[PDB]
Amino acid sequence: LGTENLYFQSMPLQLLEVKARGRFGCVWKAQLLNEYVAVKIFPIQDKQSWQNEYEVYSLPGMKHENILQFIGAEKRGTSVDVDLWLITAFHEKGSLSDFLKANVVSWNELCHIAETMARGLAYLHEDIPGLKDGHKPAISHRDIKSKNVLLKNNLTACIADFGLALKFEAGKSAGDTHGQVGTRRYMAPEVLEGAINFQRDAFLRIDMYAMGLVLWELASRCTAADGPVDEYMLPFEEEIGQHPSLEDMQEVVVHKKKRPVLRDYWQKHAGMAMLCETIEECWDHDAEARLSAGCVGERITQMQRLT
Ligand SMILES: N#CCC1C=CC(=Nc2nc(Nc3cc(C4CC4)[nH]n3)c3ccccc3n2)C=C1
Repeated sequence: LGTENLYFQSMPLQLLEVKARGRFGCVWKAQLLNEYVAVKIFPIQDKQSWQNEYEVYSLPGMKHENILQFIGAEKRGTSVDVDLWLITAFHEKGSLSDFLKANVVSWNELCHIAETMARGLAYLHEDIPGLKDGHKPAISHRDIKSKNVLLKNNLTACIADFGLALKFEAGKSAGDTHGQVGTRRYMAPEVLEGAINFQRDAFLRIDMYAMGLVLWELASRCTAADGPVDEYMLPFEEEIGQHPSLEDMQEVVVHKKKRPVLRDYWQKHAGMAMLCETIEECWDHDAEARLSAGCVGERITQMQRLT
């Protein structure tokens, strides 16, 4: 019906349909040449996030099976009417959040999602000298959550949305976060308490806490439970609902030291029991006690091996 195209790097593109996301941005499913892609469009007010994600994707070694594939970024329009675009791969199965809303997962489905997710995050967090494009720094994501995990057609996970991500150079202290913070629900207690001047290992432990919560989401919709699988709920939603204040979260996580419920009947299955243990270690109130992404990946391999 439409013979008119937009153009990106001289290639024709058509917009198909939109989905909302953070900072009043949006993401379109689009067709670039003969493939579907995702075109993220940021208002000029969220230029910082656009620039940050572009910079992150421009770091050495940022191409990985478990990292949402970057296609390109540009400023579009006039001096006065500016749009910011960042294009990535499109995944028809969407985010793990939307997936879990509509589907339960078998034990083997759960392990594959967990393992590929942990791999992506372990790789993000890893400092790697010696790449052809340079030295990859450790990178903290800073907004880990099921909505920022996308699923490929075989349920392979990839980590998405680097608008808040922060690199660390062995040379210096942690750089400018520009006052931007993550999704309240998934914030570690020390973030909720307003502890400041975090350094590398602290940012990584913040991601691992949020990752614990995502692993809980998987567990909560897994058929390996020896019992019913309830309808999907977000972490802490049972306790503080779908739209909590910072004060709601502080009360529930810092003050009451509470976490999403790990049911005993989830632990008959030997794998699940081990999953539950891993979750508990990831979301420990003590950041220093939390498991690294690499260690979590190993744990997931073990659960599988035993089953
Ligand atoms: N960045 C980031 C997080 C995000 C933002 C919006 C989002 N919505 C969404 N995303 C997708 N898929 C998708 C989104 C992206 C890209 C991360 C914007 N790549 N693929 C679908 C696919 C099919 C039905 C519904 C979908 N909804 C899914 C994840």
